[PDB]
Amino acid sequence: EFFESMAESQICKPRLLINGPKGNGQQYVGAAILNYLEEFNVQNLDLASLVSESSRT
Amino acid sequence: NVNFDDIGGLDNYIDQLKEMVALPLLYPELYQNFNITPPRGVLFHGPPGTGKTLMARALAASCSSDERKITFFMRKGADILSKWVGEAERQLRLLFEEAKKHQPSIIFFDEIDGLAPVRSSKQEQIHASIVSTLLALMDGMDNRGQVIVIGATNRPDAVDPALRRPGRFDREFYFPLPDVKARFKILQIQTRKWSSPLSTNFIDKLAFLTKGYGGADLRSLCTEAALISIQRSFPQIYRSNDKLLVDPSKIKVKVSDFMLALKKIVPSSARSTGSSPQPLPELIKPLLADQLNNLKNKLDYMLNIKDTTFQRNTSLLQNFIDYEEYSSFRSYEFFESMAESQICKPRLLINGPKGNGQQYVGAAILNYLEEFNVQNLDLASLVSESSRTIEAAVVQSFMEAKKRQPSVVFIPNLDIWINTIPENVILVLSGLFRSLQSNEKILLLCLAENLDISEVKNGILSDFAFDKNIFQLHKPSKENITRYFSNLIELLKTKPSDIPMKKRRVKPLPELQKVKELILTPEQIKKVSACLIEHCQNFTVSQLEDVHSSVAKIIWKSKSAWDKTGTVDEIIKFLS
Amino acid sequence: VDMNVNFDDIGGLDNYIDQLKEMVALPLLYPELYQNFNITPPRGVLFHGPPGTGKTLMARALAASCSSDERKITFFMRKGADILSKWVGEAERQLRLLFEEAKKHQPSIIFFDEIDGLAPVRSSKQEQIHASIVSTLLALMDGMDNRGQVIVIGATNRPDAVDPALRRPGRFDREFYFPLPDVKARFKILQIQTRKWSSPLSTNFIDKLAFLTKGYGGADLRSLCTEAALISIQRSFPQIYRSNDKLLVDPSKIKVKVSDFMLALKKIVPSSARSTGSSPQPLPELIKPLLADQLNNLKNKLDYMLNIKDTTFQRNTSLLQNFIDYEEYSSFRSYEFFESMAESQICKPRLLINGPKGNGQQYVGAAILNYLEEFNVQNLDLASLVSESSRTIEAAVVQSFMEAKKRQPSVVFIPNLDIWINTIPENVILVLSGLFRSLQSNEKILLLCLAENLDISEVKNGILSDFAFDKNIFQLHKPSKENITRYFSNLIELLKTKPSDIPMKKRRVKPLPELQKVKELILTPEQIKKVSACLIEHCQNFTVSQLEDVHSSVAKIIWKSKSAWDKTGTVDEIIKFLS
Amino acid sequence: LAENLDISEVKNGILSDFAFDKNIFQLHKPSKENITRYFSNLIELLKTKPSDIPMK
Ligand SMILES: Nc1ncnc2c1ncn2[C@@H]1O[C@H](COP(=O)(O)OP(=O)(O)O)[C@@H](O)[C@H]1O
Ligand SMILES: Nc1ncnc2c1ncn2[C@@H]1O[C@H](COP(=O)(O)OP(=O)(O)O)[C@@H](O)[C@H]1O
Repeated sequence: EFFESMAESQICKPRLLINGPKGNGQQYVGAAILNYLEEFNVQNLDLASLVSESSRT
Repeated sequence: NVNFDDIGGLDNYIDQLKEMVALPLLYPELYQNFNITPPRGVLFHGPPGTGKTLMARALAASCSSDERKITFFMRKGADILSKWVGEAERQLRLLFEEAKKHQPSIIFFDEIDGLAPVRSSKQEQIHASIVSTLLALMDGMDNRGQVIVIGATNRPDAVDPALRRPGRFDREFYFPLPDVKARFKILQIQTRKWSSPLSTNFIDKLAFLTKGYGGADLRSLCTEAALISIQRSFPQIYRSNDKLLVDPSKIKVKVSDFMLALKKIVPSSARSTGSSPQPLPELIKPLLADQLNNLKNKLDYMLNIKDTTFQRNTSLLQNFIDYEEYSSFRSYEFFESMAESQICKPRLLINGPKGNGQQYVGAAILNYLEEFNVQNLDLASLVSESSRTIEAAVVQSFMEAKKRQPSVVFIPNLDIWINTIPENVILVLSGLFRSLQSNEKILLLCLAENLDISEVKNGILSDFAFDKNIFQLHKPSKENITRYFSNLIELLKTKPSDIPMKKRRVKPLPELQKVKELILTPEQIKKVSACLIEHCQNFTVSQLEDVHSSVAKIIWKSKSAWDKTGTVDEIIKFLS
Repeated sequence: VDMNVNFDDIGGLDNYIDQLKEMVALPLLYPELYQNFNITPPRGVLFHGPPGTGKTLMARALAASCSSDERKITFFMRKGADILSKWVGEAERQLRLLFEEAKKHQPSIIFFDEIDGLAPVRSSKQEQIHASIVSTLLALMDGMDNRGQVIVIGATNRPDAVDPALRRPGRFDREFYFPLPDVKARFKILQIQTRKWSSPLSTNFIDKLAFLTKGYGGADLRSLCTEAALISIQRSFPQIYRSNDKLLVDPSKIKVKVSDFMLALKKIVPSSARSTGSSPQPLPELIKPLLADQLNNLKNKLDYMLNIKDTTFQRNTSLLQNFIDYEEYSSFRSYEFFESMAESQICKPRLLINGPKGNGQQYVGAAILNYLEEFNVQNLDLASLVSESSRTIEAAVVQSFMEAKKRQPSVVFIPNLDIWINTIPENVILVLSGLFRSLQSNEKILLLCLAENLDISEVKNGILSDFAFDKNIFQLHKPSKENITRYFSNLIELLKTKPSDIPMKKRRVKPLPELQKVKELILTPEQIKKVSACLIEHCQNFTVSQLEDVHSSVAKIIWKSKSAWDKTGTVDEIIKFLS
Repeated sequence: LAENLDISEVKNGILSDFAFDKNIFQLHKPSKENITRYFSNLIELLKTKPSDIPMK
């Protein structure tokens, strides 16, 4: 209960915002990062994936 | 099969269901004497994996299945309705006549939401005919026979309101997620037919750890723990392609297997949005225990949770079996009117700075109120379902709170809730709360991060009467921060010989038959604590957790080192 | 669902029993009277009302009561839309056979339960499967050939879902509204359900149950009686709930007591509480000293607006009994003139109750709705309008007002008018006002609105100006000194009670038998007077909500020391609280 | 049918294209003779006998 707690307390609030100039290879950086985290469970929140389904708002 | 002893908790419902299925055939003369008919129809509602189907099957195959056998028909709401235009009503009629010929019968409609939903959408008119035929077929006061209709659902407000009347489903039974005692009983039930039954302290700790688990999650946890024990005790039987390496049973399911089963099995309470009801985590407890207890005292004053000597609602059959009865008239209604006169208007508004552990305080408070009917008005709990609008969802949540009287209308993130939730529905909720009687036990719990008080007294929340019941969450004191940052130190002071690392075995796995001291002076510890407290001055829980995580990474990176001078130096450098 | 019921089982619907006799039993025995005028008896009645009012019981009693002589009345009963199958043939073919076999056994009664599913309204899409059923039903019920002595009875929750072509003479010429029983009908139903019991209840206890069961239907009353009997069985012989073998018990000394009915009262929730509107219930006994002084005034005002106590005309509870006990007595100048001058007494029934914030309006509204027992309450509050997500605000308002137009004695109820005129769209109020001004003056549709701190300027020259709230504004003023004195006098009566009086339940010395298987209270009156004075002074110019808060806070203190005999501690705590 | 409808709305407003030019009928309040007949009908109830009233 102590060691699992202290190993699990190593993630506080994982956030990251990659911001750069216009057209500075963001579309490749995102793909490369999502490939680096291939063992995760990626949930895209882009516009194309939300307005694709006409039933759900 | 399943008897009543395979069911954890729900003893109230165990006794109450025996007066409509078991006693009516066992004692025909005590019911014919009063010219009464059993209710004949129940609505089980609750979170998935709580034991509604298990209740039904035990109920059918437990009440005297010797000469007066009770047949059991299992149907699902989505099963009855088909792609045709008259198939499903005919199927319902066939099912009911079939149950009629086998007169003592129990028809179990699992997930009756699909068969008969609420009338707010779904044109093409077939569902209206379905609801009408279900309403007409399950008439409970014309002696259709001895058919008991049991309908299972997640939440009863998703079922057609015409079905929740006498004759149709009479009694509604809430199947909650088990508490500590019920989880203990369920774990004992699941670990009863083992060859090496677990101890009592083991099961107690497991019940403590399994927070936000259901019956199905507990069964899966037990099964996976057993599987891991077989995987570990005799691992040669997997990779070897040879014949049976027979092995007897020295298998003992110990802690290190249940703890992996815990992290591999995900509970069904991890899917619902909002704050899952669970106590404060052991890490943050020193930061928020003292302020939580005060809240409990407040919740113990405005709700009468401790001094509930007149409202001790358990199986009243038990009350009759171990108590005895007693002008004689006044002593009932006078004292009963003066007993509900203590609850006047239960309101509470927890308001603190941003990130001050409100998601923990709300969950802990809800875990305190386990006997209440929590109706979550959270953002994701209303916008998730597309079958209802926000207005209707809020009104139905309020009215289900109103029906099951001990209830808590819970609104996490009130600051967001008063901006992205239109003023119309907020005024509707205000009018609904203004039409309640004072002696109604509906607590309005709200947790807001940096809410303005002028909003409470002059804004749109002015008609909710949050005038005196505003509890202010404040940032933890220096003493609490000292105790919070007193487990990293105990991780800085543990030598690498006590960290559960992995070391390869020098000898290979056998096969069966073919039939120092750590260099860290107390001055360094004192300096580390002094800097760790000086950096965290007037901090919130989120910021303290950030500092805790960033220091724990540093401590754990140098976990095999025996001279912590470098780790202490790095810790002081980061907090500078 | 065939027999063993009769018309003495039915309670509170004596007016419809006479007409059902007039259409079923009377033509059989006297065919010369009907053939004297060359008239055919009305055939087919549509029962509609709140669920659990007695429609199916009424149909079964009709089937089994007129068949007591040697003139059998076969009862063909059809559940709602159970006749349509996956193909296109049997839906009409089976109705054909039903009506032919009804013709064969000429005196017969077809009962379509939940007919709103068998004959839906013609929607935009999915026409065929229900239109092909409605058309054939219309064809057989009023075909060219004489259907015969077949009485068609339909039952529904609401009649608007039945096709209007069915609601036509020759098919459903009579529509019977089954209302929620009043106090007399509830008394009769309770007497009927507790008639076969071995130890009958007293008359005054049944009267008190009838008063306490406001909002219940017939089904709710039956469920309450069943629950009381079950509690009595649990209280007398708990042991049968533990053993799996049939123990030997005696159907004696299992008499039902008041305590069992009281528990069943909390175990049973009525259909009034399931609804989203304000449940009409009397003033709770605690607040009665505070509000009943100014509630009676409202009653008096209502007595002068709806002519409740002056009922000489439109006293139609039962026409047949009226012809039996009363006696008749140019023609126009003796009936039309006096009927017109009697209905000329209701001009425009309106009433706006407006008091300070928290002055017990949710209580006065329920009390008023309880006083108007014979009125049809329609709730226009926000919750009822927004509860049906398929409907719109305007559509719900129009539906409520049109429902109120039929069943003429009715009340359009708008609790929380201050909220209502701020969260409703501006055009809905105009639609409702246009509906109200499109009414005749002599129509008894009372507009009762309760508002908290509503500005009179909004009624004088605002959006509520076209509702005519001129003289019908009643101000709920804050309670006076004597009402507060009575409230806290009841509180003090609770304070000065002995612990031997306060009901603590028991701890039985001996276990239940197995069954054979087959000090002095010290409280000076000076302290009581001091506490009363402090309570009176602290609640100066208080509303009902603040008084209830003070009452609850002091009751917590009093109930804390419910066993202590030295009540000086509770007294000084009470005094310290009010400071 | 309208109550207190300003004619500004009907010769130059939204309803001006419905051609309500000379077809506007004005309902005026009842004159003294009408009120006299109404209240004579009312008073005739005061003159009726208690035994003449259709009290069943
Ligand atoms: N209260 C309980 N006590 C013991 N076991 C339970 C309980 N509730 C659920 N279970 C376990 O979960 C399974 C029941 O699942 P099910 O009845 O389908 O859940 P639900 O009815 O909530 O969908 C059974 O195999 C049973 O072993
Ligand atoms: N007016 C009444 N008089 C006597 N009993 C009634 C009355 N109304 C309802 N009941 C009781 O309620 C029970 C169920 O009524 P039901 O036929 O289900 O009504 P509905 O069809 O309107 O739901 C009946 O068994 C009957 O005993």
